Amino acid sequence: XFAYDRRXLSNNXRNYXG
Amino acid sequence: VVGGLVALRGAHPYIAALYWGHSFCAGSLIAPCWVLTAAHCLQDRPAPEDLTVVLGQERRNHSCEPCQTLAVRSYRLHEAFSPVSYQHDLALLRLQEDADGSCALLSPYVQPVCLPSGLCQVAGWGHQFEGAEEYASFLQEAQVPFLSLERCSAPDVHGSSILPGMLCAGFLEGGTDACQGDSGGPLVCELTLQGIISWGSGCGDRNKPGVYTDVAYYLAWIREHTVS
Ligand SMILES: *[C@@H]1O[C@H](CO)[C@@H](O[C@@H]2O[C@H](CO)[C@@H](O)[C@H](O)[C@H]2NC(C)=O)[C@H](O)[C@H]1NC(C)=O
Repeated sequence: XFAYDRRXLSNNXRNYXG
Repeated sequence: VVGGLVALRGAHPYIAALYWGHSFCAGSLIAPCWVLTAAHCLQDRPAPEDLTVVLGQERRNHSCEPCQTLAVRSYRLHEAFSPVSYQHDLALLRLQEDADGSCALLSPYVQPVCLPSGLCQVAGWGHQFEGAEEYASFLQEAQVPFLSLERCSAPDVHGSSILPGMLCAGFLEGGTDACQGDSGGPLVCELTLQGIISWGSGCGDRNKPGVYTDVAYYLAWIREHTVS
């Protein structure tokens, strides 16, 4: 999938789903 | 959080709000002078002087009578945090004491949460669905089940991304989860702190439970860096 870090400035958590 | 209801004003005394510059995060009061949050919140290393912690809050960024505001004297990110894997995603905030040497002034609205002894409630002020425009105003809580590592790790779920130190919670069917704006938020089980809201992939989607820092995994680190 795509995964992000629950922060409203949110970053990609990187090697998830790709 | 997604799929939840407004939390009672006194239901989550331990939860803490953290504000600085243009940023926000949550955390849990685990001792009168100590808040436990997510490392990724303080990744960019803001200066302690700029941090404001608010205890006893119900409405995000709303002043209130039981509310208590505190400066942050210092903080420690876990030495092994990775901004790539998000492994080891936790941090300690040492609150600034007043002239009496007290930090938090405990009351029915301000109290530490127990660290785990070694079904759950998740709480926060973040997005009530993914892509939401604003933060909840009233604190939300929702009930979520723990998920065994062998089932969270499975390739239809989260796969290779689940590393030592993480833990998962939520319905494989989907629906109840934390979201953006809930980082550093508390996952409370049977009442003790067992997770820190860290990351996931889309709020509450089917087959995508939320991923938390597993607080019991880090008890020794927490004890060691929580003296003083
Ligand atoms: C609401 O959020 C603002 C942030 O815009 C908070 O502000 C801080 O207030 C202290 C003094 O109490 C200052 O020293 C900080 O530098 C301020 N930070 C920022 C980023 O402005 C305010 O405390 C919050 N009010 C609440 C939660 O009731």
